[PDB]
Amino acid sequence: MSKEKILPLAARSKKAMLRQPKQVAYFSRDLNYKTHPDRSNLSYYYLPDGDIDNSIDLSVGSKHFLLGDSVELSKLDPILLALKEIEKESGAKTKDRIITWRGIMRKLLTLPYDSEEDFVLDVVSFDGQLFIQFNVPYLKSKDVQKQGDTEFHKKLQFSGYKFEKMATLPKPWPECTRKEIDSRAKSKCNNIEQYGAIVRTGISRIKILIGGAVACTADYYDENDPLSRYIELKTTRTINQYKDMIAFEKKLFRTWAQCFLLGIPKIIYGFRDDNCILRTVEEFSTNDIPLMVKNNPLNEQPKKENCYMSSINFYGAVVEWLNESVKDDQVWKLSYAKRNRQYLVLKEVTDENEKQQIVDSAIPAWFKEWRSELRNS
Repeated sequence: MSKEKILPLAARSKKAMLRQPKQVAYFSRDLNYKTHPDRSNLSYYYLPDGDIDNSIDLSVGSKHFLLGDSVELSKLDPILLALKEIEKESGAKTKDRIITWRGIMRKLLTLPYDSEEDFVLDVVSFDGQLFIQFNVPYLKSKDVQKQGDTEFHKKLQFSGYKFEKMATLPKPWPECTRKEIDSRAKSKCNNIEQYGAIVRTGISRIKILIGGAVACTADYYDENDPLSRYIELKTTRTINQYKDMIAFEKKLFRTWAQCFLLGIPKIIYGFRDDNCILRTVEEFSTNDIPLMVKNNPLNEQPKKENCYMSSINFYGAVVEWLNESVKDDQVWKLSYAKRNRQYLVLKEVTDENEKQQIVDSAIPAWFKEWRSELRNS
């Protein structure tokens, strides 16, 4: 056996705090997965009270819903590309340490308290930088098991995507026409067409380059501080009892972990019934979620220990564990599943063919040749 690293679930770092994230790049992913460095897919939020009062259906058009490949959407092509432009128009190597997507860090931070999903991730140490990706065998296993997930889960996913499509506009409201507003329900919904932002964040003595999709923006693009006007939209079932309260608080913690990484201040939630009809909508603030969750009049004292602060501490502990747990020119695999329930496992791969295929499926050829050119120059 190789030198196996055990990360306990109770490991915490009391001196861990999040540095202020700052956006460094943006990109738009089109139908053919061709990343472009512009704002073609950036959308703008607009939803008055009349839409909520009209009881807009959310399940309409689910027959022709389009799906995207997990491998293509999980590839680090846009982040590495934006790295290529920032390297070209910077002239010197960056100061970031771990380079990854938003979902990986979301799951890896949310794991201690919301762990109904197993994950195996590949870590590549190249030129002093860290590349984190979903494991390709794990990707195809996930696709195989997802292909037989009945029809309710895809119905809920399409309901969320339809809410996202209906609540936003492709252009700001003053420049939009009446045809582009009343035809939102007659459009095509898919997950391939997206807009994302790449943001540099920091924690402890570690710098991370996080790529993540952004649903839309408040009213316009702020060139001074783009992250101030960002906004995220999610769909949950209507709340009617204590069990609904508990479920919604767990979902709130998960999506707050998802949103806080990119520094998005405002979140919007459309509550729907079992008939996929938008019942209501409301706003939330990312900084204000922990205080309102803790100070809940119905359940004032469920726990003396706030999950959010310990989640931050665990995130710091795991990121420093990754910082001084992998050496240069090394490929590792970390995992978490049902059987552990106490710790995360990390192993080092020694197979030459497996390492080569992981590197090839993780890093594209153009990024490698551009890195070689930069090293030569």
